This record gives sequence, C-alpha cells and structure tokens, in this order.
Amino acid sequence: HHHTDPMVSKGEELFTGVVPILVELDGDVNGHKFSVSGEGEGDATYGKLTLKFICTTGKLPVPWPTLVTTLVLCFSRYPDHMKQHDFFKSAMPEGYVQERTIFFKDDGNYKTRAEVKFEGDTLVNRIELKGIDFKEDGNILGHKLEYNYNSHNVYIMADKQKNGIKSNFKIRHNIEDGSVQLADHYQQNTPIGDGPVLLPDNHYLSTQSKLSKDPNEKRDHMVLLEFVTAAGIT
Repeated sequence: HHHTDPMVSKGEELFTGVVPILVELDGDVNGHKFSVSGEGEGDATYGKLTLKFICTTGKLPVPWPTLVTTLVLCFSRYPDHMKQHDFFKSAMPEGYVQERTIFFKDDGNYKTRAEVKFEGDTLVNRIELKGIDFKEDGNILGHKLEYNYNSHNVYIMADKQKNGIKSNFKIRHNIEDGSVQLADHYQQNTPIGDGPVLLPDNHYLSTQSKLSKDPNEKRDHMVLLEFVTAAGIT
C-alpha cells in the first residue's frame, strides 16, 4: 500500500486484494492422458490460497498429492522488509514461466512447463506435464500415497544470467505403510516480458498445505488450502 520503491509498488498493487485463480493442466503419464481444472482465490496479504481441482477426464491416474507443487508462488506473503526480493510479483502482469523436473526416487519423473500470467483480472496457471518411466506397481501408479501433505521450506536463489530464479528441493510424500516417497524437485523461473524484474537475494519460502474433500462432489477432485511465507532475511 505504501513503498518507497515504485517498482515494488507496481507489483504489490496487482495483489492487494483477493485475486481469482484458474489452473489448467494437460498431462500424460506413461501414456495415461488426463486434464485437471482448478478454480479458487489467492490473498497474498496473508500468503493464502484456496483452490478446488477437478479431473475433467475421469479418474486421475496419479495421486493428487504428487501434483500439489505443480498445480502459484506469486501469492506468497513477503514481509515488508523483503518486498524488494519478490521476483514472482515483479514479473506480472506479463508473467513468468515455471519449469520443473521432478524425480520420484526409484520411480519415474515429471517434466512440467507452466505459464503464470494475468488474463484480465484472473491469474491463470497453464501447465503441461509429461511423466515417463513410472513403475506400474510403484507408489505413484499404484496409488499408495496418503492423502496429506507435509510442511516444507524451500530455498530460492537468483539466476542472474537468465534474469530469473532457481530452486532445488525435496518433497517427502507419506506412503500408506508409514514409509516415505521422496520427490526431488529442480525448478527454474524466467520472465515472459522483457521489462526489468526484481532479482532476489537468497531467501526461503515456508509452506504449509492442507488437503481435503468436498463431501457433495462426485468427480475426482482435491480441495487445497495453502499458506506460503517468505523468510530468512533479518
């Protein structure tokens, strides 16, 4: 609402209230083609997301928790003293590309590319996902993961050469038998536009996610509440 840096003001202004979100994913995992649509709202003031996702092609062929990181970090809450480090909002409204490779230990990998940008007043995240080399009897295609999600801190670093950011981090998915399925993420983000962006000092994001079901919904779906806060600069 009041920042002495006009570049920060420009990005904050687009995220000042509740912003509607649309998520589209087209996926192919070991030749099972599927699509997911999601709708909800983001409130960057509190770092809060609320989304509901539907598999529009029938039953989702992989477990919903494996898609949480893939299915909008511009809604992170950056403390006032860290707002000059917020790459994600500084790239708006033209947006950014978010690319990942996700390696599931002892199993296959996801390769994702997403464009995150405004269409009018709506923040859209449009994703293509390709998954290969998964085991039919593994934890992913065998749906052995529990329907829950662990809190996680992720380290963000600038990539000055690409005018973007980079991160590598591990997600632990609980398996029904009490064990864990590791998912190693590599991520890079680059701006879509050619204007300047804020390139951050090293810092981390703290995330927490809660998964639930809509008791009146017959389609395969996931309801997601996420909180993300930046930290690590004193």
